[PDB]
Amino acid sequence: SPRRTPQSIPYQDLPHLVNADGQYLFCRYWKPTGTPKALIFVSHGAGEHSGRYEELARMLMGLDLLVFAHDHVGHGQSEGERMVVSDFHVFVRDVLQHVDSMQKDYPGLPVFLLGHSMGGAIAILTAAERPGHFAGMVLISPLVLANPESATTFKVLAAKVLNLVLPNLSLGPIDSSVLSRNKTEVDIYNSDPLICRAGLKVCFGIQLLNAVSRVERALPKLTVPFLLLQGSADRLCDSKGAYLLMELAKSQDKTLKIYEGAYHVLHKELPEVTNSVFHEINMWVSQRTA
Repeated sequence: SPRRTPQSIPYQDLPHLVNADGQYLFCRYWKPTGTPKALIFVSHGAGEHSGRYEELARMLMGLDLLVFAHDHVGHGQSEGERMVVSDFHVFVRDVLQHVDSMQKDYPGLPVFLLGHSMGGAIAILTAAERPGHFAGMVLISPLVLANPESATTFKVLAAKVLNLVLPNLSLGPIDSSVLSRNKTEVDIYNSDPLICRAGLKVCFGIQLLNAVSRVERALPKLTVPFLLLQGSADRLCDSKGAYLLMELAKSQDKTLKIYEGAYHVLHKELPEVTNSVFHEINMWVSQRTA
């Protein structure tokens, strides 16, 4: 039988790639009409998928960048049991595979990363593993600090004990109202059949804790240029992580923009925040491309 997405579409009808574990990843491209000035890989977050980046990708394609993405293993249209991963490094390894294939097709072009949330921790670990390789990185509320509520030192020991006894135990889903003050965007998030809203497995919560620990160790070697966008009222990726990244990263070109009162999903927030987000990414990437 032909391999199919978890929603039953054959992979032969869709852009895709097969990762080092033999799993199909669904791919997405936004190619400008002329010769692109650069490439940019878009890295989505936990439980979501690459289709959520449609409008940001069209803005980047308008600047003559060739934008590319895939659904991470266990997400959207890609294979894998939902929101589980054998080790968080699989995500970084699969971004590097896709980046290496796209650079072979477009030799000499500069390559940028854009990541949101978990996809921001993936973009940081990707750039840390290949110092001097990426021209820049745009981070929207990246996962950098264990959550002050869900991951105190006691709760982290508790998660490690649960992981030994019930790795497959499912924990409760997040309150969707903490994602954005924009009600329409909360409603779109609640009705997208490609989003996993089932709730965190303990073994995946451990992989997210490995991401935070790895990002912390990688910051003193991070030299890539970056733009960091963060909401002051983010209950998922606490704004303290954003200040810590600005302080410990060794990058010579680093910028932080704080959105006062904004929640987690900045690029899907109140129109006043979203418009400044798209404009700030547009100016930052346009100054660093030619």
